[PDB]
Amino acid sequence: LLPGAEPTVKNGDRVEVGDVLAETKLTTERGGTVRMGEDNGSSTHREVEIIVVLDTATVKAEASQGREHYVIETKGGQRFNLLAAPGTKVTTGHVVAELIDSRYRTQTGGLLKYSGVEISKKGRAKAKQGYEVTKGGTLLWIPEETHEVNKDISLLNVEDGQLVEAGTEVVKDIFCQTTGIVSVTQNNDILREIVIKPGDVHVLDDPDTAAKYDEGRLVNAGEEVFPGLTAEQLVWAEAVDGTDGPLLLLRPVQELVIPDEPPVPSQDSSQESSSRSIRLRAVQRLQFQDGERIKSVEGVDLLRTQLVLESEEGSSQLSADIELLPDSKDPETLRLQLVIIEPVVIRRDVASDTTHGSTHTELRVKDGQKVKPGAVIACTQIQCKEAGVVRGIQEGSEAVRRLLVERERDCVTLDLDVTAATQLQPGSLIVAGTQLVDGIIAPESGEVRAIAPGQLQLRIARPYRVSQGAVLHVEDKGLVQRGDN
Amino acid sequence: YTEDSIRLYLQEIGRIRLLRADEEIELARQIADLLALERIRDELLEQLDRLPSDAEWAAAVDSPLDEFRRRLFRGRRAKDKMVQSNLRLVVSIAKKYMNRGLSFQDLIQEGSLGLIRAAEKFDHEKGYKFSTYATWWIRQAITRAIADQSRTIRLPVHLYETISRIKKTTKLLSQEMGRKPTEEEIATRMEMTIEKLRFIAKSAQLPISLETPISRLGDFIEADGETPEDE
Amino acid sequence: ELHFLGKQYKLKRPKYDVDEAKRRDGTYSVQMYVPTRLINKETGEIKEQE
DNA sequence: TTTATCCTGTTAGATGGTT
DNA sequence: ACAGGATAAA
Repeated sequence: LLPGAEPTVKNGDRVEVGDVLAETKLTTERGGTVRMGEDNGSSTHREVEIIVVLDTATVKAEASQGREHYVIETKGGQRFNLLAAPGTKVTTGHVVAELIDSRYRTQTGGLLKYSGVEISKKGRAKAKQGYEVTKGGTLLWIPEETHEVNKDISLLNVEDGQLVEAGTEVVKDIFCQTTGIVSVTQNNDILREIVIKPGDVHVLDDPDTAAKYDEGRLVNAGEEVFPGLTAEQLVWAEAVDGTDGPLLLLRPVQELVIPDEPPVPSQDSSQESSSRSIRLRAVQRLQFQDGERIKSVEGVDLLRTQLVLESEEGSSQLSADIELLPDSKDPETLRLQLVIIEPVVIRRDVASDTTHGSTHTELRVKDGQKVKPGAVIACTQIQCKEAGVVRGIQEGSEAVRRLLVERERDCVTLDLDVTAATQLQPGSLIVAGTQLVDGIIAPESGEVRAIAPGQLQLRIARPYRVSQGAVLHVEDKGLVQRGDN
Repeated sequence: YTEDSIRLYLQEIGRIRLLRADEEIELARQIADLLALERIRDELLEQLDRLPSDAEWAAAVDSPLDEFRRRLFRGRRAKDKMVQSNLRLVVSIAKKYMNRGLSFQDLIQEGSLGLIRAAEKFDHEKGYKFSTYATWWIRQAITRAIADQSRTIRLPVHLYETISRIKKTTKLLSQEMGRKPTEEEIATRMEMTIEKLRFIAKSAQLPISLETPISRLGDFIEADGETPEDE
Repeated sequence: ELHFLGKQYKLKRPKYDVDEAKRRDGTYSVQMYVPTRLINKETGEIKEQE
């Protein structure tokens, strides 16, 4: 009997050929929806899968530069790029898709300011993954171009505070990309950091105005920066020391408004039988903290909108495969889907001396059915090759590993006189060649089954002598096959 | 307590932290100061026909003996650190020829000489990373060492270059004509006589060891001498 | 990236012959040619060849 | 005359092994 | 690896 197999009969049950002796029951651990594998040349499904589903979008696989990238078009017209490939298993929290956005992509580096925008404060390690926004607001972006080098002084071409145009070789083999004022950092005759910041420059005549702008300040559109000078649009006004002394710089501040909740339509799970629902939550993450002074020659992405796998509490350890479902109404239109597939493996039927009986596995469910946890999925029944009597199955605390079937050809009948053979009892052990009655000698050894008038039933048996001190590999009333020690 | 020697050298190397560019510039300035001081001393050696004493050398720089000696020390230590922290670069370059005639440890020690020369000729004013200039010298030292220490019957560098050009020409002709070129074709393309080509081919061979199984080769070679019969 | 489409390796017919190789003291062999494709990860130019 | 042999230098960046 | 230059040995 296979591990976990449970006999269906008791000792002494007279069974026929093909009848069930033992069974193995496979049950679903957690329940869900049944998924039957297609008949790939087999009429017996060797595996059945356990499954929630989400569909209310559109997906198209487009090839760019030889790479197959999946574009998720929402019903609102928004577009997402699928960062996770088909066949990949991802746990809760992992990013699945990225919003295809360019509005929040800067041209160069700079400084970042928050206005009412709020973020979640959970975890520093997620800094590389950004900061989840808890409330929308306004991002103020102050442009600048920073060339970070560790080169010697005598390679410098431009003066500290020189007003330059883009393209000038500020440092040998280094070319500015922004038209602005150059501010130079050096340490012990070593060029360390060069800064080019756009914005209008103007003369600082009154020390009091400079003292107001000592730390730099924001100035709105139309508000007079200083008498005779009104900012046409929101600008950052700061006092800088150029070649001739004080100057006022009006760097153009950009404004990026972020809504409180990402207005990208979520797609809802459609199956209630899953007590642990799985969904895609859209989140907004800012990759830099408030006031984070960023130094980058090329543009950076500030805000990322990411689809994230979310599941109910207690299902955090579940990992979901990612699949494409062809729509029933339109097979061409595919829809992204996440499944927490649980496998159940069905062994092929073997009737050839493995269990020495035919093992036949029957499913207890149908494709697409809804099953509760613990429900029986498959029953494997072992069918006996030869009729007889079932014995050797002991009771209590131990798994039935082997059973015995005594058949019709394991019993022989002999013609012996009852009258004087009264010395024998049903179940006696008869050594062959022993004089059972006067003039009557045992032809074959065996166990005494029955004593009929003029007849005797012997179940075939054979002894083995064992002397004192031997080592016993077996137990009383055990079960042994051919060749066992 | 490992028995491997290369692993021990790699451990000894890993006990040294890589330099930064500013550190490279500082060390390059101190190295240049040391080089100039050495040049001066060499001038004193030509004038004195003897090694100048530290007092005479300090006098040649109009420097107090203590200041001069400390400057000399700083320069020595600067060059030492510049070489020491780049030995990892030496190993990284030397690992790319570990099957050419020199053992890996020989490649490392020969590239160390190139690194020392590179650290002696690095110019901070050029405005380049030391890992770019040093690579040329390390590669040159290793290539020269292979050319001069890989064979028992050493061949000159021009012969290695000739063999390389012969291989390249042969491959080019095979690609152009779609077949293996003949000796005369190669000789004409190389503009050299066929006898010279055969001589190059014969001199390029590696010497076979006397203990090659045949039983060893050395037991099948007769000896030079006059046969007892011929005397 | 170099891809070796090794399922399509063709074989060139043997030069000389079995008897010619035997009498010439040469080798009886063929030449193996596999199709390959060099793919540039960005430009995307693929120079297919054998 | 004409090579055969030796010497010095090279500026993107690179920085601990295979069998 | 490759280019330039100095020289002596064939």
